Amino acid sequence: NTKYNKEFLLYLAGFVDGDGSIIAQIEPNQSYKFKHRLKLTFKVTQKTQRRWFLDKLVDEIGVGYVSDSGSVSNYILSEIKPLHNFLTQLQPFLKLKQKQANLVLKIIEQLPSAKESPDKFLEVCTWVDQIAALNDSKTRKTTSETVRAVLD
Amino acid sequence: MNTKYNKEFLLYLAGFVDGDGSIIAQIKPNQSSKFKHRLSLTFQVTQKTQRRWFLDKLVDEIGVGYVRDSGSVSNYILSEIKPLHNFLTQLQPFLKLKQKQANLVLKIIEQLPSAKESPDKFLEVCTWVDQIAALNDSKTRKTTSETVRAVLD
DNA sequence: TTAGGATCCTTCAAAAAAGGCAGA
DNA sequence: TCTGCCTTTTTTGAAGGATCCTAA
Ligand SMILES: [Ca+2]
Ligand SMILES: [Ca+2]
Ligand SMILES: [Ca+2]
Ligand SMILES: [Ca+2]
Repeated sequence: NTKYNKEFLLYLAGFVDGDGSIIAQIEPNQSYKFKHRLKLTFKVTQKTQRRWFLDKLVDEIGVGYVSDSGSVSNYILSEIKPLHNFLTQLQPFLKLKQKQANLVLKIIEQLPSAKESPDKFLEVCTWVDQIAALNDSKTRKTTSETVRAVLD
Repeated sequence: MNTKYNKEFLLYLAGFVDGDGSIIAQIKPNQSSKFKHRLSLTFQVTQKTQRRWFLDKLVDEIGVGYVRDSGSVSNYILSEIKPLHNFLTQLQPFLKLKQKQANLVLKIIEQLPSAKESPDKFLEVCTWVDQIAALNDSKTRKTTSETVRAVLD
């Protein structure tokens, strides 16, 4: 649990509200208890020419990594505990993505509980729906309703 | 007077501008201006129109400028020279990606009065416009300092 | 089984220009 | 002439997913 400087968080919140994404996904997979897994991602995208900015972000946040897809690169943070700490500190300063951040926090806090109960897993999937609705979602496939086929 | 902007607003806004903003300098052909071209300087923030309220708030906070809709997106735009200069002066220290463009815009604005008085000074200021376009992800630019250099006629 | 990572696609939502008009 | 508003176009640079892999 790093603590960040306020001036860094203020600037970063603005940058994330611009070029960032707070992403929650339900991924079908037969080896998981409820035939699906939850994936939570904080991402910041930038033309690879400016990957240096993302590399600096790695250093400054102190966790995560940068992946180059050719034309653009992405800073990525997915590991649950660091993501929780980071978003806890970022969230107060967000204006466009605040609600997404807080839903990701609520999801993370319920994960242990969602592992034990299909009712509970479903409910957490509905919060994933809400995050997608808050985002500019356009290619989504798997939703809580797909899962609700734990009806069975 | 020049509006004084608050620190936490400038810090957040600097991040947001490095994200979705644009600092733009243009040379616009126009036969009714002294050297057949007008310099135009713009600070712009783009956002999908469902989030226009965020751009509308910028008009309130910055206290000048306007919002325009186009297709599915809207833009906050500030091009009025004196307020733009005051705003970018205060924003520039917190910029990380667009700091150089901000500082070039400030330099150009400072030189406008004497740009309007010699071909060679006008040309030089135009090369500063070239430098901003280079720093930006320029892709549709037409009129450059070389276009101007047709003051040669 | 579970979590994190790898690799890629889909579709814009931005960016960064290009222009034009009409009053003072 | 000037300047400050207006209005469109072009081409991405982002966003926001999708899905396979494998060590733990
Ligand atoms: Ca954005
Ligand atoms: Ca939406
Ligand atoms: Ca950007
Ligand atoms: Ca460039």
